[PDB]
Amino acid sequence: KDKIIDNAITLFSEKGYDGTTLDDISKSVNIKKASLYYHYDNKEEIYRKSVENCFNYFIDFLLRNHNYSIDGLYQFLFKFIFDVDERYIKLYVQLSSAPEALNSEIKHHLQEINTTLHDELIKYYDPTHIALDKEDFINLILLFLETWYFRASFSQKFGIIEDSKNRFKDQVYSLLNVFLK
Amino acid sequence: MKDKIIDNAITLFSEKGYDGTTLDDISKSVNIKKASLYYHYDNKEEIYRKSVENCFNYFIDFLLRDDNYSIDGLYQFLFKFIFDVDERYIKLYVQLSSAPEALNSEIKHHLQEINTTLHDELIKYYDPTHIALDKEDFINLILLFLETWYFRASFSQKFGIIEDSKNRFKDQVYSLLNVFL
Repeated sequence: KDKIIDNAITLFSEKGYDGTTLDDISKSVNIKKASLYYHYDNKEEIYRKSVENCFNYFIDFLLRNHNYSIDGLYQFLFKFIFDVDERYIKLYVQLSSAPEALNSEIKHHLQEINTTLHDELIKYYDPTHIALDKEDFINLILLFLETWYFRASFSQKFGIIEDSKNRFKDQVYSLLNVFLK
Repeated sequence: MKDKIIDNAITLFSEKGYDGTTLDDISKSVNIKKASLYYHYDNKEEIYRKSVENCFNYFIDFLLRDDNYSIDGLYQFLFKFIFDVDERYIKLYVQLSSAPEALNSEIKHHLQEINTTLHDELIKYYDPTHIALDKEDFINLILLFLETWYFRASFSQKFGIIEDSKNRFKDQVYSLLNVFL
């Protein structure tokens, strides 16, 4: 079942909600399509559980700090760009065309990650090392994060992701460095 | 009739995405029988292709065509991008990352064209006299604002209130542009 959702996230990320079939999902974990009907009523429910998994993945990733120094902020950005799994970024970006029935549930997940992010980011704010007010600091970092979702999904589809990760990291450090004390 | 088919297709694709839109959805939106549709396009992929070419032309035209390149003109360029760009187009653009593989090459070339056009136009606002930042940092800051807006507008048109997203983002951009310049 963890196997089913694991594989579904991969398929939904590549084919989309509408382009993925129950046959695909069942063929992927090697079970009969009929067997999916015990735990799920339809493809929409499997999609709903994949999105939930996606949000939990980002929240845990954001909260994972094995250092809230400036060195830790640079590391935090480095991990987001290089280590966030491409399939989760693609699934996240495709939420903008999700079935309307899920609108309110996704909206609830979006509020939640917006909150966790804001609370985590403020912990890196240190006026002694950053020449920016708290508000602009947080908004700046959110621009970096959101723009990576955009760049990563295009680069992976139309370009060379390894090249984009290195380039984007250099660009973001360069802008942030403008305010480093 | 082609213009009406494309305009309505753009609305449908932006809301439902490519795989979720059907020719019946399209013919119904434009009040024609499917038969009139095949007279103009051979299949859904060709209609999507034309909708995408229309989209790139819309953004290029927006860039090439107030001819004030002062800092004040840069704030106005950003305000217009945020307030005057059709949300359907932004969403169609962000969704190119899930386009059908047969359009990969065409879309990759369109992206190369727009990135070059954007770069050539943004450089016109770069005046070392009035701008402290190095040219690359300046161009990169503006691209972060534009790309973050595609991301935020695509989600706000679906899950939130777009007027409020436009206002809030513009305020954030003005604030950062202020401390950076």
